[PDB]
Amino acid sequence: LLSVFGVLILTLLGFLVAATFAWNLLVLATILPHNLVASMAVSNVLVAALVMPLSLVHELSGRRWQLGRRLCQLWIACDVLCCTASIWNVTAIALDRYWSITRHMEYTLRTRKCVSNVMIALTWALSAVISLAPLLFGWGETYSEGSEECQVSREPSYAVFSTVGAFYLPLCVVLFVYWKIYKAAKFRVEQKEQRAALMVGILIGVFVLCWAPFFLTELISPLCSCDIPAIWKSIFLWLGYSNSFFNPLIYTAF
Amino acid sequence: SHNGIDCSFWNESYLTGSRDERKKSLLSKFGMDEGVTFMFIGRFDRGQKGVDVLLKAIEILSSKKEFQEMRFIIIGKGDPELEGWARSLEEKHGNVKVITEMLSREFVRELYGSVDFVIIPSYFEPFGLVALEAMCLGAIPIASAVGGLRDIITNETGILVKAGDPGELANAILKALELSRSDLSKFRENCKKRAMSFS
Ligand SMILES: NC(N)=NC(=O)N1CCc2c(F)ccc(-c3c(F)cc(F)cc3F)c2C1
Repeated sequence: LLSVFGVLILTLLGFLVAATFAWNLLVLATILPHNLVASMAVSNVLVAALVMPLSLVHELSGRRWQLGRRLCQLWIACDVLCCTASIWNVTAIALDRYWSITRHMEYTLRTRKCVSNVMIALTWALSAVISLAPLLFGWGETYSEGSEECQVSREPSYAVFSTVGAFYLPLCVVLFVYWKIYKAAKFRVEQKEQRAALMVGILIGVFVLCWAPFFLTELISPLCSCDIPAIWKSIFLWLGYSNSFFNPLIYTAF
Repeated sequence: SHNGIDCSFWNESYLTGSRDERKKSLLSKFGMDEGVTFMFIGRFDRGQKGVDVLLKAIEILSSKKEFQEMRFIIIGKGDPELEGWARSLEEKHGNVKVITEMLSREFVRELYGSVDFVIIPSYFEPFGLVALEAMCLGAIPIASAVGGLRDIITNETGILVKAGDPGELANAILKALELSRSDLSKFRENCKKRAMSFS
């Protein structure tokens, strides 16, 4: 029948949310550039713990948002904040590896520590200002009203602001550094640095591959795609969310 | 390249037998027998690689009882006076061997893999390639605290001394001779991990 498969897959996704949480927590535990690792794992723990469960019940299964509408804003803010933070943590790690390969000379432990701490602080600052953006800049509301459903504000200005801030800018950074990183990963100017390059390159590839369907179909909707089935919208969303699970699997594989 | 070390060449697995057996076999071919072995490998020159400091340290050490227990292998060529001074010390003592020909990488690997102590008395070293090659095969480093040598060597990885000072080097060789206990094995493996950390 119909909903039997649906229950089975919902149970699987709940298991996936829990495995995401646990694996990132394990990587966090073994730590305490390990501060960038810690920052990324923190953002992915927050995704799996705050973002994913609520999306799993509401957007993916179908139960309607009878929860307090004053917390709909908090769930949206957590989603935006944590996914932006995870994307930019991957790109900060990418910048660190590109500066290890190309800028080998001036990147001493002092300089590297300084730059990685600045990047972590900046990552979380930009995630905040992107998430809680229409509040200080105060040009609208963060949820889409007129809906008995909890959906992000699809107002054009915030949409451009958040997607360029969360996906397209970090995508441009990673597409700038990916050439040298891939070359290093293939030994094209010793085994440890090659292993490092390969891990980072795989992380970038899975990030791009995991988040590109959602953001790409989020840009083509406002251009005549007035009917993209929300089933595939949710599939693309959760494919983005699975990046939070693939990053641990990739890190613990090296 | 980026001056990394090839972990697939500088590895002990290429070598046959036990480390003590290799050290005994190597000493035998120089008319010497079991002692605590020190090694220098580099160009002979004033002011850069520090063979002068090492020669002076050896002259200092020559007067003490512990000198009977040491063995020294100097490997290189260069400034003729340094070569003659080295030959002079080789002739005065049977625990000192000097090699002035260029040696193959495989042979030098076999050396690093039995010699148990490499002295790197450099005035300035950019990369410390010799220190990594030695460490990857268990040789414990005794280097001057300059350049990338201090980056590579930590509290529990070797001995550091002030560059250019012969007495400090001779004292370091004395401390390392004092250091000769089974603990050497621990001290070796630290090196081998740290060297892999610079692959
Ligand atoms: N569970 C559901 N539906 N999550 C979402 O839609 N996100 C969560 C992740 C995210 C982001 F990290 C950065 C920006 C956006 C975003 C967008 F893609 C379109 C907009 F119009 C406004 C936005 F802020 C999102 C969207």
